[PDB]
This record gives sequence, C-alpha cells and structure tokens, in this order.
Amino acid sequence: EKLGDISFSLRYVPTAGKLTVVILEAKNLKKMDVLSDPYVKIHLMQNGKRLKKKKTTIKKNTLNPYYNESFSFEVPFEQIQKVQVVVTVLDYDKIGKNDAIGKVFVGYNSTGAELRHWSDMLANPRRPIAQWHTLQVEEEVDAMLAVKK
Ligand SMILES: [Pb+2]
Repeated sequence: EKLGDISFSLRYVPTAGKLTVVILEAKNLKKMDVLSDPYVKIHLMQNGKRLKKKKTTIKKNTLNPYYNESFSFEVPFEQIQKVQVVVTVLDYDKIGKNDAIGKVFVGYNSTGAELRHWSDMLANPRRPIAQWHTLQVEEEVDAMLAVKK
C-alpha cells in the first residue's frame, strides 16, 4: 500500500543561519479510514533531541492537499550537517490520537533522493529548492534516524 508523496522546498541562508522549509503539497495519500484529514508536522532534530516543532493547517477530507505554508528554523552554519528535518503527514482525528500517514527526513545522514535534496540546498545557498519525496512507514524512518554517517 502506498502512503503518498510530499512536496516541499528547502532554503538555507548560511550567513544568518536560517533554514526555511515550505510544505507545498501532498498527493496520493493513503486513505486512513473507511477520506484522510492531512496536516504536516516538521521536527528539527539533533541526535535524538527535538530542537523545534512546527505544523501546517489541516485540510479536511482530501488525499491531495495543497498547503504552501512556510516555516523557519535557526540553525547555525557549524550545525547544519548535524541536524535532521523530519516531515510527517498525519490524519487529524477529532476524537482520538492523530495517526501518522507517512514520514520522511532530510539531513546529512539521509539517503538517496532525501540526501540529494539536502545536498542541493547546501550547494545553492539562499535559493529555495523544491522536490518531491516518497512517504515511508513511520517506524522505518524512526529506525534510520538513528544511523550516523
Ligand atoms: Pb480523520
């Protein structure tokens, strides 16, 4: 079963140590119940610890939400290859916990297209770079978050 895909942009401003993530949209999200009510959480992490959290508004009853919602984080130059930006799409439930639809992260210890997006940001400072990412199962991303390069 596919969980969906998420589009976001990354921008790093080295002089000011400012990291901006814009959640653009998601597509083909998993239908969670017998349609999902997606919102997106961002966690900035450094070695298991949460430095900052942000989240988008909620788009009710859609597998294909459009957000274009921007979030900024303070990350000094010397720390930018030590953090992870963790992006989770969740299903808002009025009565009960909000279950995760899928998850992805970018940062130096990411891989494949996640690493490429992060590296393209760092190679092209001050410019937002947009890219799509395949959402993965929360527990599998959590496992990989713990593998250092
Ligand atoms: Pb729901």
